[PDB]
Amino acid sequence: TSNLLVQQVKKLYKVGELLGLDSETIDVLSQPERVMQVKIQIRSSDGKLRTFIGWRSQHNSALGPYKGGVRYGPNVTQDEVIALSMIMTWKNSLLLLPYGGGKGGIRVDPKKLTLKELEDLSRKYVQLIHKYLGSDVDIPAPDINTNPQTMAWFLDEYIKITGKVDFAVFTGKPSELGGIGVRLYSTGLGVATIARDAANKFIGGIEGSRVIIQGFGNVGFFTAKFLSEMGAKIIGVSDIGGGVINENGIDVNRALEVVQSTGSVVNYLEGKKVTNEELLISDCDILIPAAVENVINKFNAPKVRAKLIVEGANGPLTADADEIMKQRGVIVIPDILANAGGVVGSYVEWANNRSGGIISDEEAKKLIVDRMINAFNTLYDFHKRKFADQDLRTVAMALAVDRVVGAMKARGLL
Amino acid sequence: TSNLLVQQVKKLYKVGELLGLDSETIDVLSQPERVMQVKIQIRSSDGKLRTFIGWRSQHNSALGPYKGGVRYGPNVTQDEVIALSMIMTWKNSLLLLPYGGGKGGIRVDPKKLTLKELEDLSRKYVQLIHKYLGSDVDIPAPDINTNPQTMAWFLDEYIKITGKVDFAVFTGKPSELGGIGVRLYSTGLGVATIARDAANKFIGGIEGSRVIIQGFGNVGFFTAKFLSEMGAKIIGVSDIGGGVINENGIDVNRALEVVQSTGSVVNYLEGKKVTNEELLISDCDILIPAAVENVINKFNAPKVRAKLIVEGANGPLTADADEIMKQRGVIVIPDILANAGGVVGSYVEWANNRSGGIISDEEAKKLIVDRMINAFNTLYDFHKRKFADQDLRTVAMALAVDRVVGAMKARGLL
Amino acid sequence: TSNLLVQQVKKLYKVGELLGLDSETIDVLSQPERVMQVKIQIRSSDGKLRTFIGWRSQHNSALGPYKGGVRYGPNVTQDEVIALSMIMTWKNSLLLLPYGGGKGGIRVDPKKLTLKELEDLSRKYVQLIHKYLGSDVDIPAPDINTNPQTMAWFLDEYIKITGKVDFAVFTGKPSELGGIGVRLYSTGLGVATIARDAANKFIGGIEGSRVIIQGFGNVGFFTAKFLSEMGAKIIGVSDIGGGVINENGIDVNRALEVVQSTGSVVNYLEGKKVTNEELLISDCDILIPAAVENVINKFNAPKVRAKLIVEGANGPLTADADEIMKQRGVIVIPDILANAGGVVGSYVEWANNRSGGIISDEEAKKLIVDRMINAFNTLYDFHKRKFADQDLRTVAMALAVDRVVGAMKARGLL
Amino acid sequence: TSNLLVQQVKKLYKVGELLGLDSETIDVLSQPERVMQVKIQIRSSDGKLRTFIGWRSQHNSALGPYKGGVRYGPNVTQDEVIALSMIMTWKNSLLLLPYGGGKGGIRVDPKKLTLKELEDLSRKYVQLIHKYLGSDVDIPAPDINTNPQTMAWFLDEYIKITGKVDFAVFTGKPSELGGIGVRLYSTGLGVATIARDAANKFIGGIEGSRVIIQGFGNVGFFTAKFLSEMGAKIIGVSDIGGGVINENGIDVNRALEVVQSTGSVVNYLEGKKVTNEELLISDCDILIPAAVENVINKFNAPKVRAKLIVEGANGPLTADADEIMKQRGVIVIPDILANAGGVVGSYVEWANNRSGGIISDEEAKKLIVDRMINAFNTLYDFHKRKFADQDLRTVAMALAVDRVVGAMKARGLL
Ligand SMILES: NC(=O)c1ccc[n+]([C@@H]2O[C@H](COP(=O)([O-])OP(=O)(O)OC[C@H]3O[C@@H](n4cnc5c(N)ncnc54)[C@H](O)[C@@H]3O)[C@@H](O)[C@H]2O)c1
Ligand SMILES: NC(=O)c1ccc[n+]([C@@H]2O[C@H](COP(=O)([O-])OP(=O)(O)OC[C@H]3O[C@@H](n4cnc5c(N)ncnc54)[C@H](O)[C@@H]3O)[C@@H](O)[C@H]2O)c1
Ligand SMILES: NC(=O)c1ccc[n+]([C@@H]2O[C@H](COP(=O)([O-])OP(=O)(O)OC[C@H]3O[C@@H](n4cnc5c(N)ncnc54)[C@H](O)[C@@H]3O)[C@@H](O)[C@H]2O)c1
Ligand SMILES: NC(=O)c1ccc[n+]([C@@H]2O[C@H](COP(=O)([O-])OP(=O)(O)OC[C@H]3O[C@@H](n4cnc5c(N)ncnc54)[C@H](O)[C@@H]3O)[C@@H](O)[C@H]2O)c1
Ligand SMILES: O=C(O)CCC(=O)C(=O)O
Ligand SMILES: O=C(O)CCC(=O)C(=O)O
Ligand SMILES: O=C(O)CCC(=O)C(=O)O
Ligand SMILES: O=C(O)CCC(=O)C(=O)O
Repeated sequence: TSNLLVQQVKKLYKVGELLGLDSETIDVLSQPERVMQVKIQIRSSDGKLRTFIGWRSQHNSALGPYKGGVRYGPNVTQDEVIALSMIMTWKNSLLLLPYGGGKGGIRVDPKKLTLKELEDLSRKYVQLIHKYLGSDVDIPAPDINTNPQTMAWFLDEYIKITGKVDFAVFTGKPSELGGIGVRLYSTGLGVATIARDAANKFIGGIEGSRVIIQGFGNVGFFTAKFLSEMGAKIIGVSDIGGGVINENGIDVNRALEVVQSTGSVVNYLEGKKVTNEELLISDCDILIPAAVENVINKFNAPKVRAKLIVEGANGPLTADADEIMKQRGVIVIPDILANAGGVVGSYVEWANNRSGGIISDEEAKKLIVDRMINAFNTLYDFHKRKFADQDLRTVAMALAVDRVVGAMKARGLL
Repeated sequence: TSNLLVQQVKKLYKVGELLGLDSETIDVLSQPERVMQVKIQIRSSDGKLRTFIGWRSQHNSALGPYKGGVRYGPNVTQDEVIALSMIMTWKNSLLLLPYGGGKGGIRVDPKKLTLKELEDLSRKYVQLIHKYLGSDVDIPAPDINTNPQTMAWFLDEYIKITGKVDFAVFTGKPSELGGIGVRLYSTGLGVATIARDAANKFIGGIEGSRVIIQGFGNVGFFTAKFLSEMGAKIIGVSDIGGGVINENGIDVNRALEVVQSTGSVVNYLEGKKVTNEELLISDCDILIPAAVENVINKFNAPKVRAKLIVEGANGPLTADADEIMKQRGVIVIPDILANAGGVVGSYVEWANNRSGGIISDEEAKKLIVDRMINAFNTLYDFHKRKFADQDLRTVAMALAVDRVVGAMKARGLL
Repeated sequence: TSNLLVQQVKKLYKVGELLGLDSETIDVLSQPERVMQVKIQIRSSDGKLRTFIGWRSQHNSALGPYKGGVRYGPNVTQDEVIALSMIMTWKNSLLLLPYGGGKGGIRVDPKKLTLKELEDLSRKYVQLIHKYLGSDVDIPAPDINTNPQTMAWFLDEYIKITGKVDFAVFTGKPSELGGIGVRLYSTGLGVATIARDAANKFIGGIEGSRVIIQGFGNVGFFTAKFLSEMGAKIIGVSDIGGGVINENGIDVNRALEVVQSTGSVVNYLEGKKVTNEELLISDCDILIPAAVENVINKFNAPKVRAKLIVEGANGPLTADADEIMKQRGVIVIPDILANAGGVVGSYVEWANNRSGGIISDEEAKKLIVDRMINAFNTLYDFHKRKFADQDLRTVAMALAVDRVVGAMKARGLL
Repeated sequence: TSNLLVQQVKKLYKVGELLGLDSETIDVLSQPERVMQVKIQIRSSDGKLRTFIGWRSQHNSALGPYKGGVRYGPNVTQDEVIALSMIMTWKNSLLLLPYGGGKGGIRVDPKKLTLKELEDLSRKYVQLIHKYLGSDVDIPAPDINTNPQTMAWFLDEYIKITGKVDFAVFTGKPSELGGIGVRLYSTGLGVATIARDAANKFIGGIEGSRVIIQGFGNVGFFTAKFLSEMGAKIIGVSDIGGGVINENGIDVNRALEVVQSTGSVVNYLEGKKVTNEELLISDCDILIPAAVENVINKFNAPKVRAKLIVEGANGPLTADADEIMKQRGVIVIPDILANAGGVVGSYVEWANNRSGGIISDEEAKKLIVDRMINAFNTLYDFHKRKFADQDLRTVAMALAVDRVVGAMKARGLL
């Protein structure tokens, strides 16, 4: 139902071969433990009854309860949600979080629903799967087209159903409902932090580096903002409405005001308007896919001009694109490290909730950044000492998949 | 992963149109409420690890908890299980049972596993979905390649997990584990009873009728036994191994002894060995598909030679076949009526379990036969007055769908 | 700590060998699945704190939830409670009830506690084991020195803890708290029914038959009353205070008056006062142990003068006694049949609770009496064809054990 | 069935009398609240069915949920398991942990089972008691012949049954499954820390002190390793295969190599081979029982040559031995203090799980070591002022019991 699953299975096959895993073990890791599909009907403002389908994929729980966000979008499919859940397994393993991989999606265009409709949609999604949710079973969060407001609805419905004011069942919550202020921008803070560290290690430094970012929402906006503060030059931004290239630099806050008033960054007046396709293959130092998956494939990988790719989106490169970047000498900082700001921020939110709320937002910001940087340093050091002939995704996946396999063996599952 | 779902959805649109239901209502009905996919891995003693995928489709619960069996089979798919779960919703509604429709399947060749491997499989299937099973949630049962032994494993695992000796969570159980003796043969008793009644109504009676049955398992054997006892001549039986025709009559018990000692009824000595395709188009009075779906289609339907077809299997004739039978004046008694002796018997088992186990076996036999004759008579009489331009299948589905819709309306769901 | 467990295990290995069971299979059956020991402390009316030990033995659950009574007594031990739970398994199997074998007891002299102290004891007993009780887990009942009042306390504590008004968690309840009138006297009705039927089969009938009953409580009294009404002559009754013999017959209702006003039937004026030992070896036609276990043994079995022993008590004869009675031509009707009116009455009470209370007292009486006579008649006819070289106890045990083994095999447990 | 329970109850009445407790109060403390016995049957690799008995003793829960390990061994009995659970109560009280005393064991020779057989055993053990386990009910852990691998199986079974990924239900877990690195060696670190501190207080310090350790497993090895690093001379080690003495010192890492390659430290080439009996009475400065209970008794206590005994094992000295060591001027550091590094490490693991995993390995090490030294220093200073006429064990028990009694009084239980 989606090519992302084909890509994510192929990336797993490649690391499994490198680890010397048996074919059958790879098969177990390639398939999710449990997937739920659910029907949601809502009565719209116009009086019309509409039916939507959603999923929750629970890929792997060797290392703890399932963890991952929920996306709303008109092209969401079962296999997309499954694939996204597999990326969560690896990310959570890499960052040594006590979490397996989970993900959800509803096949809907949220831009065409009222707030009341979206609320009703959100509540019913939780209602239909809740026997397989819990703060120690499967903890959702935001993703494309969901946000702290979605999480407040999710939480309120869970409280309604279970009677338990369990803050820890959802992350990305508003800070007045048990969330943490840092989680709002923790993905982009992590992508910026990692991009800067990566640029210092690999391309001569971040200062004056020309950066193109695809997508301008929760990840893309904050990534732009923080990279701008760090002295990079943001020369390209885009969203679903298209992109803008300006070699003089984009005013990031102004661009957000353009989205707020017009609905797309493409309406930014000073710059060359471009297709998303053109934006990805335009000249830059660093390219940061921050929107959707499979945006760089066997067709455009040969035309990417960036020296350094940092993955803010989940699964923006196909398995072919991986091989092409390796052959071309383009350094790719993988999603499972680069974007882990999100889930590491959720971890702190979740642990704070379990602890009864005693972590400050300033401690939380430090905890997130430190884990991210420490993870990068571990990855770099394993790369240099054990897998110097492999790309960084391969090394990160080797660490991630090795840990999952060990835990499943200990538990008698393999 | 199957056309059986395409067929069921298409039938529902036609029936909804006939009932004057709007597109939006039909959309709700055509989508399952919840479907779970689960991964099962097993290590043989040979040492090899194998992975199997299974499903539980919970189609509709307007009228009660989900109810339906679980098939094992190497060609089982997600769409096949969803489709069979829709057939269960309608047959359950048609027979005025307090149940909605569900079904499960695992994609495995059970003939290639050891008994211990099958047990491990069956236990793990139940474990992986159990939070959405229960005696007032979803009550499984047998189907193809599963049986009382399978239900003993299901039950024992469920006891392990829940701590509760809730006999009612599964039907088709062994008598010594909360089952009822009549359930073993209730489907085939129902098929024979219905075939006799229809034969009396339409082709001059059951005595001396030449009957051909495809499949010789739980449905097919007992159908054959009861029709033998009722005066009919069984001239053809079959199974996955092929069939056997003898115009002088098959000895039904000897034939089972052939299955038992050789693995297939095709080894019966006294008759012509034939393929299944050939059995289905051989001369007879009554033809009873009792194996698998979609065995009679636009290609062999013109060649079938029977006066009366009684559907023991779920979904044995395609819509093209129904059309051709109508034109040819071949009577078809639909599965949702004819084979409902299984799920009615399961109702009696489940009710007996809930009431603490009091209902005697004889009264059980009576309750099943009465309900099924009454349903046929009701449907027969109804058809004279409304939907006279439609086949029996269409009328039966119309009543089944109408009842479901009425319950959803009452519950504020539509 | 009780010779009763040695008798039970020893009797079990003999039956296993006759059934041709592996030694390893018998090892499984000879050990309970779960046994709980609990501590109960009570602040007495004097002001003294006292500690009591109690147990719950859950022996086998192959055929259903554990079922059996709780006894209070100063000589109660862990192994007595285990042994009595094994007897429950075999009797529940024999009578084809959907129940396994359980038993409880507390090591206490209840005659030296106040009512409020006995309440506190009873409540604490249920509290400390409740996570392994339930109407589909383990359903307790009365036994020695417990009664419907005890059951009412047990129930009220279970409702307090769980918040569910689940009447089916205890049987022997008062009829205003979900009990049934017939359960008060169903044990004695069963014993009397069975004694008359055996008397008709083997000694020319009940009318004028001289009966001696040991024990005059729930089992003893009702046995006496019903045998009197059936036309037997009750020539001897006893309780823990001693016995009374009157060859002209005892007035049973008057004897109960004597017990209520003096505390022992030994104070019955018109008769010869005897020790319990003397009672058991006194001349009579029918002897009915209806007090405690192991009362007839290698020392007094040679001196018993009855034609027919009917076991009201659990385990009144030792294995040596069985051998002597066989050699002497004394017919013994084993406890697992003769006394099953209690647990069969419990079954009706439990099913009635589960059903919502449908079944009337008169239907209930009939169901119990019929199951008993049917069971005796089945056992009798069976015994002519199979195990004709063994006594009635042995053939009953053979059937009982065989059914359990079959259910365990079905469940993969053996 | 173990002399250990007699020692414990006897030691308890002495402490009670010193505390001025009523005999009736001591009766309550001397009896466990709940004890479960379970049956476990396993189909072995040969094809033979074997049955094993196991127990869970939940002794006291006044101060919190029950806490303590599970031991596998062919001499394990119900009363040994009860006695060890009492030791847990007193040590958890002494260390001011929010836990009561529990213990488990299974009567089995684990050295004669395959890994798969041990897995099956472990899983079934947890399954049969799970309704009285939970992270706030009863938290098990390792002991003799159990280890983090055992804990992983226990956990995976608990997740299977409950569907909750509750890491805090077991401690001693692998660090990838919610364990902590320091827990592997926290018992030995505690013993070594305490031995050094006592050596400094009482014998002029640890450097060059001659140490003899009985047992070379989780406690024994790490004790040896850490004392070596602290500058002690390890002159004697043993295991169930016998012992080795070398007055020049044993190479501790080499000895573990010998164990791994030969199965016993007795195969250590450079040293005099001795019986365990001989080891215990060999000349040394510090003697550390770190294997089993009751190894020093009235027969060998007169012949022990150490200045200082530090109890790594539970219950290694009998009451007679305590009296002799007191008369001889041999200082004994009791198990409830010396060995509490295990359960204090378990506490940190459990709190860390509840907190969401905040606490680092280095903070964890510090917390354990500090609580131990603080506890020893508190006990030392206390002992100068109160109970100065009693040994260290007696004063520790006095505090431990007094805290429990106070908590029970507060709860109305006493
Ligand atoms: N939110 C999180 O914490 C988080 C964490 C890790 C990774 N991610 C990944 O980051 C990516 C973006 O998530 P988000 O939270 O920023 O979502 P968002 O809904 O806040 O923003 C999505 C942005 O992408 C744009 N976009 C959508 N479809 C596009 C298309 N086809 N081409 C170009 N741009 C398009 C939108 O217009 C918008 O700017 C996704 O892959 C998501 O899985 C998100
Ligand atoms: N078991 C019930 O109570 C019940 C109730 C209603 C409907 N049904 C339906 O009846 C049919 C038979 O089920 P069953 O319970 O008797 O199954 P079963 O496993 O007991 O028997 C199946 C029989 O069909 C044969 N068969 C299998 N694949 C075949 C193929 N490709 N071609 C020909 N024969 C084949 C087998 O060899 C065997 O003889 C199925 O459609 C099932 O869903 C069963
Ligand atoms: N109550 C039931 O439903 C039921 C059912 C089946 C079997 N049983 C068995 O029947 C027997 C009696 O049970 P009950 O319910 O009548 O008990 P009960 O407490 O109602 O009466 C016990 C009677 O036995 C007497 N007794 C006690 N100890 C004695 C001794 N050592 N010697 C002589 N007499 C003694 C008492 O004085 C009293 O008369 C027990 O073995 C019990 O397990 C009871
Ligand atoms: N593991 C813990 O966290 C912990 C904590 C506190 C106390 N303890 C106690 O420490 C002792 C040892 O536990 P462990 O975890 O090290 O066990 P283990 O299974 O890791 O090692 C046991 C060691 O003792 C040896 N041994 C066994 N029986 C023996 C015998 N009869 N004579 C001599 N040596 C024998 C074995 O060969 C092995 O070297 C036990 O008393 C245990 O209850 C353990
Ligand atoms: O914060 C989370 O747990 C979910 C974020 C996410 O889904 C992601 O990392 O892509
Ligand atoms: O008896 C049942 O519940 C299952 C019956 C069924 O699945 C069927 O009718 O095909
Ligand atoms: O009625 C019951 O369940 C208990 C009866 C009993 O314990 C017994 O038969 O001895
Ligand atoms: O760490 C635990 O909980 C168990 C330790 C233990 O059993 C012991 O102290 O002997």
